[PDB]
Formats: sequence, C-alpha cells, structure tokens
Amino acid sequence: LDGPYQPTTFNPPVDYWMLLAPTAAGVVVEGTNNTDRWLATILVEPNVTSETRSYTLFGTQEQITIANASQTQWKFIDVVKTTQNGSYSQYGPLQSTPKLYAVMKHNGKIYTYNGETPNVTTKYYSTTNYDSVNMTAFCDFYIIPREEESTCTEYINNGL
Repeated sequence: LDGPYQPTTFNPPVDYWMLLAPTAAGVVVEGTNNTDRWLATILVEPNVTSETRSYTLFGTQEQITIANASQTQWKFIDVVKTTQNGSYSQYGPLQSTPKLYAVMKHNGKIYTYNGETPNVTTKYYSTTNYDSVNMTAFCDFYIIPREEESTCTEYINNGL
C-alpha cells in the first residue's frame, strides 16, 4: 500500500498492482487508447434484476446493462471495445464482499482478480498496445508493488 491517490487521468505504469478502494457502486476506473482498444471498469450494486441505465463511456453517452443476485456483494464488470463507439462486451466477473478492487499489467497481459472474493482467481488478458494505453480513475486508489502479489489477494478476500 502506497497511498490513497485521488481519481485522475494519467499513464498507468507496469509491474505494479492498482488497489482501487471505491465508496459505492457506479464507475471506478477506465482505460483506453482511443484508436483500437478500449477497457473500462464499472461496479454494480447488490440486488439487481437486470437493468439498463445510461452512463458516459469515455465522454460518449451510452447505455450499459448490469445485474446482481447477491444481497450484500458487489459485482465488478469490465467492458472492452475494438473501435470508437463500436462493440461493447462486458466481461470480467468479480464479486467483492469486503469491498476492494485491484488491477495490474505485466508481460503485456493485464492481470486482474476474477471470481468471488473468498475464492478469487487472478486471470490475465493478452494485450499489445497496453504500454500505449491511458487510464482514468473515478475514485481513490492505492499503489502496490507486484512483489506483494500474495498481499493483494488476501486484501480483496478479507483485507478491510
């Protein structure tokens, strides 16, 4: 843990975990190149019978769909596009009980925690122009070295 860095747009380094500690549902962070690669990160509030609300994606107003089956568990949803206002696939299911998110990029593959909290699963996403992609935090986050990988995992499970 480095420090609760407020939301802002900048170039996210590598080999470092990005512990995002949001306060409520909604958008948490996003990142794209605005050329041929988009990757956003949003959170869904518990109890949701599949709804579709209108939100601003990278400045462009769009409609997103969310859902939830738990009562006190959040459901993180990661979206990705190929072109400007093109496709829109919402993947990357991650349930958090203690409320905590973390993301990282190494070896060109975005390492993010998946699955449920008590049983998270750090998967990876093959990339190419990752080094040429910017991110925009929508809340407070913390910086942590990849060396403490095991630390990040335990943090999401029942850290806070």
